[PDB]
Amino acid sequence: SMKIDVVTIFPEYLQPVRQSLPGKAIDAGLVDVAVHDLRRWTHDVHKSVDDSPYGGGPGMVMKPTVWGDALDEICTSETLLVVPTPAGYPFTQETAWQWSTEDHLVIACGRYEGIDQRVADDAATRMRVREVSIGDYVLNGGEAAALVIIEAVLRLVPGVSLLEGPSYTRPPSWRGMDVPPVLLSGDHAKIAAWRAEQSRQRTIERRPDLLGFDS
Amino acid sequence: SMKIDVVTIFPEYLQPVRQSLPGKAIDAGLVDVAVHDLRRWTHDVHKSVDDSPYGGGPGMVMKPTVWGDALDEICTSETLLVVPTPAGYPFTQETAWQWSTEDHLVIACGRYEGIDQRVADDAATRMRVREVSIGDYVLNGGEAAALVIIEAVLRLVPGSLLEGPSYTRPPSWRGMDVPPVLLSGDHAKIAAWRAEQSRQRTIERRPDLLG
Ligand SMILES: NC(=O)c1ccno1
Ligand SMILES: NC(=O)c1ccno1
Repeated sequence: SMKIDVVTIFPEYLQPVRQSLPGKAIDAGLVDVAVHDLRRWTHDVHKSVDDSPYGGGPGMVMKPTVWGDALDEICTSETLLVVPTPAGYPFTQETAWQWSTEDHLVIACGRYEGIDQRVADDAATRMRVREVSIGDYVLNGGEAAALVIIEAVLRLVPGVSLLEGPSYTRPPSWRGMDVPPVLLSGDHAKIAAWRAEQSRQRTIERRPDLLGFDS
Repeated sequence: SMKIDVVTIFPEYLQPVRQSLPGKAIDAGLVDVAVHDLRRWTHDVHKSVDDSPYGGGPGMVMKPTVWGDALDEICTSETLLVVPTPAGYPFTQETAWQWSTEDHLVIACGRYEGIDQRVADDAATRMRVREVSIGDYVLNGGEAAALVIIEAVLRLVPGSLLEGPSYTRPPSWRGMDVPPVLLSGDHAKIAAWRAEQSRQRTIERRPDLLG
């Protein structure tokens, strides 16, 4: 079993849904996903979680005090604390495999301007902390990135390179477009060869970096 | 006045939520987002959406006849058809900016093994088609990637180096002080300090961005 806690000011957005990969995982008892409203650890009447940045700049920064209290209650020294951010280390397939063996993930969802950096630094003194980016784009907060991380990790939990080329299924002809004959041929070796070629051809066109080329 | 149609076999999972950025934009009438259940266009009582891959192998491939019908109904000549897939061109900030000014986005969510390639190939003869990956990892399907694309695009709708650490009150917290420069009132010095913090963080976390 794995435990995933998600902490956010948008709990409804993160609520697990039965008809999904994580929903199935939960229903199969392979993971328990709990979502927590950050505002649960506020004290003021207006339940404030952010404040203007020191030193100036646009937007707001999430308060360290509120987060400090939330992670105190939720994390232990065994927790892997995940903090999605466009400024993070890259989250990759290797990361997903690694996190798929973790007992307890806690995902701190905050606006992209940041949680006050002292939260992560403080946490780092008692648990492992991973600030990570799921890609080279900006989201308003870590919520959608949390959903992506959960999806990528859970499909790897026991009991649940190059680009893959095109795939086909029935019928063999459709709207005047035919399935590549080799795929119909039953010749496993020629098919493996064809798919390896297609894969390399797609990779060089769409992701030349993966093959050690420019752009 | 952007229209986004999403097609998926998991419509609940993708149902917009009021308490979220997309929900706020929807509530503010800056975008219309429609979620369509792909099974509306299935032909059999079993409501079949995929089938075994030609040439063999594990997994399933989504049926072209079903997707062909769905896209025929939903897409127009002005549509930009988005297909999230780990085999796609990279989706980046530049992409999100481009797509932010589109009139009609249709996002086709499929399992990662793929939609029969003829669907995209056929659609591309009467509309613009973009197969894109949101990152170097595999998801079971394009659903979560659709959410990310929608978040990245919508926050840009009128309506480098990494960013360094940020701080707010209180000035001292659990033994840690906000960098005094930030309180100095020397705004040119602050900008230079932030640049150096950005450089150091980029070196440490994303060396690839420096070349
Ligand atoms: N690129 C990202 O992972 C991200 C997280 C929050 N906002 O953007
Ligand atoms: N990396 C991706 O965008 C993706 C889409 C579906 N599965 O993975």
